[PDB]
Amino acid sequence: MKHNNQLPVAQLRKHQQFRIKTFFNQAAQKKARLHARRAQAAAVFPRPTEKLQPVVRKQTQRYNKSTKLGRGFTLQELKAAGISAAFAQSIGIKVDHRRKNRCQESLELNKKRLLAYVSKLVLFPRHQGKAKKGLVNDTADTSSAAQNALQTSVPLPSVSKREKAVSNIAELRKKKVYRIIRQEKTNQKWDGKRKAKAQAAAE
Amino acid sequence: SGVKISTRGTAGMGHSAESWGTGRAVARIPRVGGSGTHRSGQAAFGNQCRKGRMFAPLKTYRRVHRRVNVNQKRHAVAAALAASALVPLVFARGHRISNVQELPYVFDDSVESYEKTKQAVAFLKRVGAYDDVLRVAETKALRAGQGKLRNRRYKLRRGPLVVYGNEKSTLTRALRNIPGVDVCNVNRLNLLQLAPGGHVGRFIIWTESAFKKLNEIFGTYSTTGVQKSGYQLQRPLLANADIARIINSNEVQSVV
Amino acid sequence: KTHVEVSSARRKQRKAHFASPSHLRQTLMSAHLSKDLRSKYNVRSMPVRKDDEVLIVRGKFKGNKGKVTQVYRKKWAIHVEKISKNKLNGAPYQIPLSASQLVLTKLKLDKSRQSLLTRKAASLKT
RNA sequence: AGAAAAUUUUCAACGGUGGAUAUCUAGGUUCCCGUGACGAUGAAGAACGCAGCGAAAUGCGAUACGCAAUGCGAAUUGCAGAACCGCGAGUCAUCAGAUCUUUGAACGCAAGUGGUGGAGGUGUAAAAACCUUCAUGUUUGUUUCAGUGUGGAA
RNA sequence: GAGUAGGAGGGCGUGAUCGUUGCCUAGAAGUAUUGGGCGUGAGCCUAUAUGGAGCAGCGAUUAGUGCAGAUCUUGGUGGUAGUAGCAAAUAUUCAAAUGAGAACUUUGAAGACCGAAGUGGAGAAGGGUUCCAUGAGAACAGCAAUUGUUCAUGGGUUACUCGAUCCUAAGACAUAGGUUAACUCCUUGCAAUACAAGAAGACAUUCGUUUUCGUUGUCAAAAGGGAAUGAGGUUAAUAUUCCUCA
RNA sequence: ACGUGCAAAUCGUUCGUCAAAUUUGAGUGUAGGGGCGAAAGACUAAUCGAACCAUCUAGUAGCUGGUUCCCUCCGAAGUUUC
RNA sequence: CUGACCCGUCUUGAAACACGGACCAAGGAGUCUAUCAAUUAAGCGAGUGAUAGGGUGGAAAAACCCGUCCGCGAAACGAAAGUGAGUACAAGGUGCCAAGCCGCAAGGUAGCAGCAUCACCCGACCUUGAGUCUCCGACGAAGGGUUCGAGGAAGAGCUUAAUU
RNA sequence: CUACACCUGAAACAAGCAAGAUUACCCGCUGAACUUAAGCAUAUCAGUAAGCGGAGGAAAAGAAACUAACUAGGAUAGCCCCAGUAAUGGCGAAUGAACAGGCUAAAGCUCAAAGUGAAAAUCUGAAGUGGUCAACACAACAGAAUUGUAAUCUAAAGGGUCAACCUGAAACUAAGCUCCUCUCAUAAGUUCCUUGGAACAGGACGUCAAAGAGGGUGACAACCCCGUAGUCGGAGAGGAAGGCUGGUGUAAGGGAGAUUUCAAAGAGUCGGGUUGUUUGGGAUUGCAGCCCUAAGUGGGAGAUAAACUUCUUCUAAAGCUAAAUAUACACGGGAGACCGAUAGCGAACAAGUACUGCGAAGGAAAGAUGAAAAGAACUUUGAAAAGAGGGCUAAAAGACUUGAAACCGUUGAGAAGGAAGCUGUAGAAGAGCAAUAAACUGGACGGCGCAUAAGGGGGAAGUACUAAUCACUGCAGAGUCGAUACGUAAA
Ligand SMILES: [Mg+2]
Ligand SMILES: [Mg+2]
Ligand SMILES: [Mg+2]
Ligand SMILES: [Mg+2]
Ligand SMILES: [Mg+2]
Ligand SMILES: [Mg+2]
Ligand SMILES: [Mg+2]
Ligand SMILES: [Mg+2]
Ligand SMILES: [Mg+2]
Ligand SMILES: [Mg+2]
Ligand SMILES: [Mg+2]
Ligand SMILES: [Mg+2]
Ligand SMILES: [Mg+2]
Ligand SMILES: [Mg+2]
Ligand SMILES: [Mg+2]
Ligand SMILES: [Mg+2]
Ligand SMILES: [Mg+2]
Ligand SMILES: [Mg+2]
Ligand SMILES: [Mg+2]
Ligand SMILES: [Mg+2]
Ligand SMILES: [Mg+2]
Ligand SMILES: [Mg+2]
Ligand SMILES: [Mg+2]
Ligand SMILES: [Mg+2]
Ligand SMILES: [Mg+2]
Ligand SMILES: [Mg+2]
Ligand SMILES: [Mg+2]
Ligand SMILES: [Mg+2]
Ligand SMILES: [Mg+2]
Ligand SMILES: [Mg+2]
Ligand SMILES: [Mg+2]
Ligand SMILES: [Mg+2]
Ligand SMILES: [Mg+2]
Ligand SMILES: [Mg+2]
Ligand SMILES: [Mg+2]
Ligand SMILES: [Mg+2]
Ligand SMILES: [Mg+2]
Ligand SMILES: [Mg+2]
Ligand SMILES: [Mg+2]
Ligand SMILES: [Mg+2]
Ligand SMILES: [Mg+2]
Ligand SMILES: [Mg+2]
Ligand SMILES: [Mg+2]
Ligand SMILES: [Mg+2]
Ligand SMILES: [Mg+2]
Ligand SMILES: [Mg+2]
Ligand SMILES: [Mg+2]
Ligand SMILES: [Mg+2]
Ligand SMILES: [Mg+2]
Ligand SMILES: [Mg+2]
Ligand SMILES: [Mg+2]
Ligand SMILES: [Mg+2]
Ligand SMILES: [Mg+2]
Ligand SMILES: [Mg+2]
Ligand SMILES: [Mg+2]
Ligand SMILES: [Mg+2]
Repeated sequence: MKHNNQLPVAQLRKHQQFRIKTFFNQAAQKKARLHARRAQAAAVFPRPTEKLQPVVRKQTQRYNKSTKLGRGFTLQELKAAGISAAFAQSIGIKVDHRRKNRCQESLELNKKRLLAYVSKLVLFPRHQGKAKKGLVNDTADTSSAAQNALQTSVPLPSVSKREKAVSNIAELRKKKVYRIIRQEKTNQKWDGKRKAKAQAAAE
Repeated sequence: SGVKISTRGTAGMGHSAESWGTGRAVARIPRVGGSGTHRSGQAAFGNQCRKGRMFAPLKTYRRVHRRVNVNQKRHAVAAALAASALVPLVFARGHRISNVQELPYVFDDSVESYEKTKQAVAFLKRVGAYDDVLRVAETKALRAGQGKLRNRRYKLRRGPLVVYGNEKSTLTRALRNIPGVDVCNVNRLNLLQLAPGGHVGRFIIWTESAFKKLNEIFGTYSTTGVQKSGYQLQRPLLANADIARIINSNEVQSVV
Repeated sequence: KTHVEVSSARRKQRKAHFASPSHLRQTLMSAHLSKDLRSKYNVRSMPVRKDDEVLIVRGKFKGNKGKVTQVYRKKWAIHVEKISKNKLNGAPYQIPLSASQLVLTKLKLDKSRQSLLTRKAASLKT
């Protein structure tokens, strides 16, 4: 232990010889995954690769501003779509029963998604018989033979261009932002003692 | 690669072996206790000893592979191509370009559909390429020493590299068995084929599709590249690389 | 080469060769057919048999022609009549030969042979 | 100039000791991929055997370096004798049917012992000798039973 | 123009990899040199001899990359040195024979020893073919050898009465029951820390039937207990065993 | 005496005891912080004031020893503080 | 003829009556992984760079393209609650001092980078406050510090290789 | 009291199950010291070695008594991040996760518990009958079972009442595909010279190449032989612990939505105390003993102990579950800037062998004649080994490739009065196919053989210039592609 350099942080203190991980399989592994995926396509041929995924906001204050692919559709949403979980599943839709909708907009996105899905759908019944729910589409669709990816057919755009208005500037200029944030933080701070005062002056 | 590690230990460590201790007029090294075998009392595991473990037994997890910044991979491939275009350089590499005409050497897609080998040969012969190919053929070496037992039997110098633009072209099957020929699809190119041995400049034969896509792929000092999606080629340090011109002009000498 | 399952290792192959079980050996030691026979059966090479007539193509004994006395697969040897050398005590001894240095002038003919030949010609011309 | 030899000693050539160097490799080593697939239907291991001439290693088990089936289609070979040209050679391969001594989780009991019980078979005038069979736990049942366990008609 | 500890700059030499230029059955690598030269030096080039299949330069890449030492590892060799030494256990000698050869083998003739507490005749433990016969190059039998406990080839170990096998001992182990994470461990002849555990008979002769009496295992002794054999003869090698007789 | 033995405890003389707490074979009971001991820290397979075998184990070493090619250049410290 | 103790080692001191070395061949000792830093070459620059993974591809584990996040930089000071580089038209002064321009010269002009110093700024700790409102807790015109900070004040980083 | 029934236990018998093996990876336990703190107790090494019990092809884990408090997310597992962060620690040494976010992978299901009570609707065996006969379908008779089998149900519901709209065991009947195993077949010089014992070498003429990977053939062979490539090709045989998809279609079976006096869910368990132990988990990280021992809008959780008010999230105390993940083990495949017989596994070889130890356990050395044995015929001297002749062979290369050093013998040239070697300087002798040397360049002229010179015209190609043309720079019309915090609610 000699010079000005930063205090070391021990690494190999235990017996690591038993505990090392090697990455050469990676090479072949990637490849394997490829073929797997491909062999899925072939065995699934008429149907799409990835099953239908709703969308939500991310779980953290910092992530809220972004968009994320959900695991499943909210029963509430399937209702507004008019699909039973079971059916949606026979369709290739992904359902999640513990998720709940606390916003109108979160219903909207997924409705739009579901509908979009259905509209673009082709359904093969036992040969030459037709059916009703989510319905069933004409025998000629058998010839249509669509191999498609879900991002192409059922996507989600957003562009950041924020529209400008002057009248509002005239408006917004009359308040004071700092003062605001301050008095607010303040209110949250002293709320408890204040309510307690109300209760105490009331009794 | 690495040296045997097993239940017993790193190789050479496979004895229960002691240090006799100072009293015996023998060295302190570990020996093998036991009876009845000539190996008995023989020095035990350590660098010094016949039949012992190495200085630094060599491991699997030695990190061999390195990763290059994309921009520098590209800049490299570029400067390589740049090189491939000047006669002095490819001649300097030892390629035989004498009967070759105009570099870059570009041809029609008539080539891309070649199937049999004979016509790829006839091709090289016409174009005057074949001289270079001849050379790969006339210097063919048995590898010096160990390499042979290691499954590399022959050292062959590199011949002409062709760059085709059509994904489905047969030029591949065509050139295959010709020693020294090298086939590449324009969209993905290797500094490794471009500058074998890190040695800049090489004989290339190009297609039309090849040659044309070159620009879309890379781009130019006006525009970015498409395929490289934002790659800008190197900004020259000196517009003119003749210091001749610059030392020898009016402005220079008036003042000098 | 096109196939990952094809061993390019000196070791593995040499091994295959010398570790060759008898039946495979017969294949491994085989001779080239005469212009005539080549043309007849549309087959380049054939595994040697003990009743065949052959011509030594290369060696101090090149140019000599005769019947195959012994296919000794273990010793890797083919023996040909009158290809022996004489010893000072007056004792004769055979001189062994590598098939791939031989040429088949006349085959021993019989059903199995004909079938083999037939298969070879078959993939060949077709 | 004890200006010869012997001894001691330098250098070279040849010879002798010795097995370095060079060049090889049916070996090792590491990496990636594929299958996990032993056993009371007796495993893994152990003992003793099995070739015309055989110790070992490998194979095999009284059908004993091997039977059968299948594919290759003429050898094995160190010696000797046969067999095979297709009724098919072979120290060939494949392997899906057989053989599988004494043992070993190891099993009637016992064991530094080929010792010794019961039942059945055999053998005999009767024996001897030979042969087959019997371990423990557990889930069902089957059959025969016990209980001052609970009930209980004639 | 000094220099240990130490540091810096250049260079020499060795594998292997990507390049580039080439050399080799018209003889590569390696090896020997009181042949000729090149570097201040790492080192180099050539010549001759040997050798009999691979080599080499240049630019980079990489390193199990340079040894006089560590009582360093493994292997091989010296001087000491034809030296120390081959001296306990009283002893040998003569002739013949055999053999290339005899102080060391075989017969005979002499002289001595162990002196029935043996250098004798047989066993147990331990050894495992060392036993018998014929033959014999090397090695071994610290001199020697024609000889052998050595080498090669063949052949030898017969039982109602000998012993093992049976019995019990000091002891020990199952079963049953209990303990343990589990493995393991605890009890058991005065038999149990267990216990619905057995044996016999007869008819039947299977079962079954039937009857009687009943708590329940095994191993440990080649000197202990312990049903009955002797003499004579025979083989190159076995015999209280084979043969004969009793 | 031998002490590079005949011998990792022997040999010559001499000596203790010699019908008992005598000598001795086999079988059987005791195993490592444990045995076993008329007690010497004795004995426990040439190992004992804690056997032997393998493993953790290349145990740690402020200490001893070694630390492998050339040239050229610069060139020390044995004092301060804790 | 002149000069010439035995090497290696530890030591103030070795030819030492200090230790290792009878001889020879082959073997034989600062590596490998990670970590931070300084320097050198590379790329890009208020950005930089992926990893995982996707997608293609040579016979082949290469290569070639994609890779919404992430790292590290881009803001700091506080234990923390918290605040944030305070006159929108700022980004300074001074002493040393380089280019360019003047001048034969003497010197004159200018003032980049760095060093020293003074000033301003954000935050910690102190101190002070008209007035304002969602008035009991916040806001803020004016005015300050003997102090504290791995900070502002026209961003210098990020990835790669090598050495110590 | 008997017969008999039922509960409980017992024996023999029939049919099936467990007992050991395996080591790399996996599960449940048990559990240290060396070492680091420069001492040393806590700590560290470390839940690590050793030990024990269980598996599998993977294991385990898994459908929330999870996160998070945000415009939330949503099984488990691996990768990347978060991170060397929060935390733990003689706050010393040193320990040290997770949420959010980017990916790989994707999957969800079965029980207990009011409800057959218009009727045990259930499960197991089964002489047997059909069969693809070991695997399937029925089955007389028997057991199990109301101290309860099967249908509904599992909170995402559900019962009850409607109901659009759906489904199909049985039987009958057509055509097919997937995967595995063992076999069989495929280009083109053996032309010519020279050196070789051998041509696979160096030359001359030829060929094939979706085959110039790699091997073997007396030598560094694409073309002599095996192979390689066309070949996820063609042909033949046998397979599925008895692979997979049709068409009619029976008894029967579902249910979006709608409504409704309905709506029921795991106990010595959860929770608490205490004591150990464990985790970063720190006055409630996990677990285990002992002592308490519940509830039913109850009960968990919301990273500080305890009340009290409000909000958030999930339903524990029963079960199943592919994939992405781990594999120093076994049998296979392929490969490598590995090693190359003191290296590489200890073992290239009758290597876990010979050998040693009472035993547990220890454990080596040892690879290359030649293309072919052609392995040395025969003569001679020897008792024999062997020598001398003679011979094989390209060569003895002869128990064997090369054949270094140390050491030893012979032959040669030298040298020495109680050691040797060595820097500097000369000399002598000895050994020699000799590495240095009076040569080289030119003028004029001569003798020889070959070519055609300078100078002059000429002026392809070259360079330089320069209008007309034309790359590039600049400007830039029309088409097609793209971008755009310009613009629109989007267009
Ligand atoms: Mg895997
Ligand atoms: Mg000593
Ligand atoms: Mg060619
Ligand atoms: Mg010599
Ligand atoms: Mg047959
Ligand atoms: Mg039983
Ligand atoms: Mg009763
Ligand atoms: Mg190496
Ligand atoms: Mg020659
Ligand atoms: Mg050189
Ligand atoms: Mg020669
Ligand atoms: Mg180099
Ligand atoms: Mg060396
Ligand atoms: Mg040495
Ligand atoms: Mg000696
Ligand atoms: Mg003596
Ligand atoms: Mg005697
Ligand atoms: Mg005696
Ligand atoms: Mg006797
Ligand atoms: Mg007793
Ligand atoms: Mg007892
Ligand atoms: Mg008796
Ligand atoms: Mg008798
Ligand atoms: Mg005495
Ligand atoms: Mg000290
Ligand atoms: Mg002197
Ligand atoms: Mg000396
Ligand atoms: Mg002195
Ligand atoms: Mg010392
Ligand atoms: Mg990558
Ligand atoms: Mg930051
Ligand atoms: Mg300033
Ligand atoms: Mg009962
Ligand atoms: Mg088991
Ligand atoms: Mg350690
Ligand atoms: Mg210490
Ligand atoms: Mg810990
Ligand atoms: Mg298994
Ligand atoms: Mg990290
Ligand atoms: Mg995530
Ligand atoms: Mg039946
Ligand atoms: Mg019943
Ligand atoms: Mg061919
Ligand atoms: Mg000739
Ligand atoms: Mg040729
Ligand atoms: Mg070849
Ligand atoms: Mg093929
Ligand atoms: Mg514990
Ligand atoms: Mg609590
Ligand atoms: Mg659960
Ligand atoms: Mg001779
Ligand atoms: Mg020779
Ligand atoms: Mg000499
Ligand atoms: Mg003399
Ligand atoms: Mg002298
Ligand atoms: Mg003299």
